[PDB]
Amino acid sequence: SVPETQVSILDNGLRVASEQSSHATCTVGVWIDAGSRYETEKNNGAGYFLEHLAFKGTKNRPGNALEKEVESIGAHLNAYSTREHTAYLIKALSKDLPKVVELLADIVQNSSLEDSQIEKERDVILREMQENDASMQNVVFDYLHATAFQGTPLAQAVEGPSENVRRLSRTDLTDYLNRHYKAPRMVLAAAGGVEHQQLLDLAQKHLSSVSRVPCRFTGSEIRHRDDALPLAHVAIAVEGPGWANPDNVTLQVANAIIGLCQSFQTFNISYSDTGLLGAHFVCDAMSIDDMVFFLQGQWMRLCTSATESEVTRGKNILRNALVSHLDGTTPVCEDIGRSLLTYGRRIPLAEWESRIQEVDAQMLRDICSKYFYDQCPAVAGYGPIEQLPDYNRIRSGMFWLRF
Amino acid sequence: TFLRWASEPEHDHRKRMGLKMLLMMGLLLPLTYAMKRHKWSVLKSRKLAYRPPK
Repeated sequence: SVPETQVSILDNGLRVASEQSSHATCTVGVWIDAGSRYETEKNNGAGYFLEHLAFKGTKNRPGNALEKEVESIGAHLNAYSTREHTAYLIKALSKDLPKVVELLADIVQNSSLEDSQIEKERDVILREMQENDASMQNVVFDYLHATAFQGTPLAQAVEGPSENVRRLSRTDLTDYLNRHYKAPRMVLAAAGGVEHQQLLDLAQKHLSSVSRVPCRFTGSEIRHRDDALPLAHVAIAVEGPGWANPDNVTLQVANAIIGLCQSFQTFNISYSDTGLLGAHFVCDAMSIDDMVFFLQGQWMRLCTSATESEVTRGKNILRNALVSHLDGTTPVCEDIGRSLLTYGRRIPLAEWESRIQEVDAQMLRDICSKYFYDQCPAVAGYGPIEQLPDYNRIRSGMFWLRF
Repeated sequence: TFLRWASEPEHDHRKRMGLKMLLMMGLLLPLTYAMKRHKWSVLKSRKLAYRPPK
């Protein structure tokens, strides 16, 4: 009984997708297939710095008058950038649907990058990075990406190195903007109280101008030892399947089974036919090795001794999860934008439920043995990590002598 | 030759054991060296970098 997500396509290739609902406020966003993976180490912070500059005024709406408009209807303006996708989204009322779309049009095209602003946003970005190091789990996940995807464009961070940040100019930005903002790589997603025909007419009216035009995991280890920190963050991952491979669903159930360290989180990060599947835990130094041992045992148990009850529990946790999420308008629009960018279509919740209920214990331990057993992991540690075991002990913990 | 044999009736048998020992050590020494160099490559490639926060 969930309403279907209807997708149309303009000549430009900008797929305009919408999923109407009763709620009177909507989350209209633009999703662009452009991240740090498309950068070539000479413009490693171009997407981040453009994400900073995108709200500082356009040609038609110069400066803060633009954001005065998004204050005037009381709407909320957000943007984010990952290694593969960039999103500019607005939460607003339903009756303010046209102007919001027009605002989004300016943000993607006709944007103005002021040289004055460029210096101010450089100091913002530089400073934030200079303090970003504070967030450990971000440092650990960046270290994990770097050591797992050495030599590839997937190792480099979204923010880029301070070097590039300082060394960036309007023209470079202009390039990234004019290169990675093509209309066939763009989705206009709407969720909530929107009509699809009105949104399609608004996309035809504005946004109809957008121009139309080997990933490798390396089993490795990075250890940033700094003994003055009170807690240690350790992430261990193996290679993921990618977006389009359905056993992701089964792997999600495996994560739902795992769900000793103060904080233990499992992740399945997916990129275009690659990814990182693993666990991040933050712990006191004198516990670290025991955690690792614990964690590896659970993975091998999922490779060898999965039972039906924990599989049923993981399926229930996954169902609830995906359905708990996909609740508010934003979460949904976000799903529409990512689904049109990655799968090329919006997968409905009934298909997700079918793919969940076809998962049993035998195929779960088969897929877990395919992806976890006897695999070389990527390890990233930060903090008092002397008792964190080196690569032979972790690699030996990636299998059992008793199977 | 006979007195020699007398003083060591096992001369022949031993030398056969020594030939088998040389063949087995010629098989086993590079393989154990390869296992050691596998399990020690990890460290022998470790790159250390000092990054004072400065």
